[PDB]
Amino acid sequence: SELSFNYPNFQSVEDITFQGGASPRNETLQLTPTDSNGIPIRQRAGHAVYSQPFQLRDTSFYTTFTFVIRTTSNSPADGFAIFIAPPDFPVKRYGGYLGLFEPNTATNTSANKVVAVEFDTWVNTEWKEPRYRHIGIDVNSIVSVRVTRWQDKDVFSRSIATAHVGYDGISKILTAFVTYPDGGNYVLSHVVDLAEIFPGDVRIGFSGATGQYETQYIHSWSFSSTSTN
Amino acid sequence: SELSFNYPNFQSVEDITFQGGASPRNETLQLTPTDSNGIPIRQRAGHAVYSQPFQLRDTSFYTTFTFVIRTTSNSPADGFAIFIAPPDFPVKRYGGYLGLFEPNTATNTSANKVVAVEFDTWVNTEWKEPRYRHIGIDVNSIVSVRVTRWQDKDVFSRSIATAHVGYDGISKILTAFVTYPDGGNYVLSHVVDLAEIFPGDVRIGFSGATGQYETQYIHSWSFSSTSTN
Ligand SMILES: CC(=O)N[C@H]1[C@@H](O[C@H]2[C@@H](O)[C@@H](CO)O[C@H](O)[C@@H]2O[C@@H]2O[C@@H](C)[C@@H](O)[C@@H](O)[C@@H]2O)O[C@H](CO)[C@H](O)[C@@H]1O
Ligand SMILES: CC(=O)N[C@H]1[C@@H](O[C@H]2[C@@H](O)[C@@H](CO)O[C@H](O)[C@@H]2O[C@@H]2O[C@@H](C)[C@@H](O)[C@@H](O)[C@@H]2O)O[C@H](CO)[C@H](O)[C@@H]1O
Ligand SMILES: [Ca+2]
Ligand SMILES: [Ca+2]
Ligand SMILES: [Ca+2]
Ligand SMILES: [Ca+2]
Repeated sequence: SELSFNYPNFQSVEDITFQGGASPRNETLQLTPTDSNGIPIRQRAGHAVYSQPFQLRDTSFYTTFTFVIRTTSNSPADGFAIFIAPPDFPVKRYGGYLGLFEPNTATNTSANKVVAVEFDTWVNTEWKEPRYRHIGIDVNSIVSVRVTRWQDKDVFSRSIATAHVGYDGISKILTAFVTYPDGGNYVLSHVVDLAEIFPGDVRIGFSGATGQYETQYIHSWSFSSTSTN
Repeated sequence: SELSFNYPNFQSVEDITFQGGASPRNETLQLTPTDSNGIPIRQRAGHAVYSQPFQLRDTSFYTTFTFVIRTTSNSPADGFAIFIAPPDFPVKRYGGYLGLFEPNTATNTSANKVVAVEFDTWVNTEWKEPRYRHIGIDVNSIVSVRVTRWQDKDVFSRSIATAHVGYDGISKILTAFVTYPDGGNYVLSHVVDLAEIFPGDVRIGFSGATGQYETQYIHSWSFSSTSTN
């Protein structure tokens, strides 16, 4: 279906729903919480999602957002993702699960219905993932179907980074381009029929998790979807 | 292989190779020529190509540029493209061939080695294309393998528009995202193994053609390629 929205900042959150440990703070989406001294709280997850459902049948979409990861250590955890799931998808487990999965079914594709672009700051050995920090595309599993190295100079830049995420409903291809000012550029694509996975309604939004010594912020976000008929 | 470059504008055109009717003009790349009164000259083609070659085996790349199409009537022709080609690729035919094909082989995928993202202002009936202005991915043929409607409001906006083109060398997927400020967003993707088409050096650049009543300008441009090792 057709939907568009545009948040240059989050002084308004009229149509944003916050769950779990996410909240609106300093004109941003703050995905995980901090205590009264600004210290990230451990083992928390949260979601900030656009509140209106949409459909993926015969649809392409384009979305772009800017983000900051604030780390206070050389060993931050766990990252964040932009995701799509049914409208009643809840905040799931903290830590390496990124608010999107739970331990007993995290790598079981038949037990999940969630697609995401993850920004993964903590190398987990509890399931298969690369031995360095990475950006990936997740289809129904915490084990990414396409994954690439995220350079530490970018992870730790404290820059306002940009993501572009698009879905071509004709070719059935999800793509992310991530850019850093005077930094790295990242390109990932994967063939996935989202309308097959999601024959009804979905919502799009962000999930963040700790971990430790890391807060994830969304500074701006826009979206448009169009019929491919 | 690895290459990066950045033109925030075209005050400098070092390492741009101009061919045909393309020239530097007013800190932009002007792809087709105008007379000393600024009127678009009919039936002309022009290339503006980054001078240094790169290779596609085990490589991904990201590139972005801004552009303006100036029209002097409601019947502009023919558009422009960003393209990759082997060394010493010549300026080809003006008109609907976009500077990238010759009439006798324009639809023959066995007789061309050129990959492009085209912005097509003139509906041609001499070969198959949509009945409306369109953005397309071209693989070895003027008949686009993935093609989408380009809305006239955007064509005639006089806006500085942005294109993002990415190639994921692991999944073998070329993607374009095109955005207009306060206008349309466009998403196209295609599965193509570029290293199989281009086994040696390639160069990246722009080709523009008339036609009539149209000049195509590139205002800024950046590019990075990295190894998928
Ligand atoms: C599955 C999960 O969410 N793990 C978290 C978790 O992992 C840590 C943590 O469990 C501590 C408890 O003392 O023990 C380990 O450090 C564990 O990390 C795991 O094992 C280590 C030895 C390495 O192999 C590491 O790759 C692996 O993940 O907490 C951390 C933050 O401390 C993250 O939040 C993980 O995702
Ligand atoms: C193949 C090519 O490069 N076509 C150009 C060309 O096409 C014109 C042109 O050939 C004039 C010359 O008198 O004749 C026709 O207008 C032709 O347009 C073609 O035929 C018409 C009837 C339509 O069906 C149209 O879709 C088709 O292109 O010049 C035009 C600008 O006038 C463009 O530059 C084409 O790409
Ligand atoms: Ca991961
Ligand atoms: Ca992880
Ligand atoms: Ca065309
Ligand atoms: Ca045409």
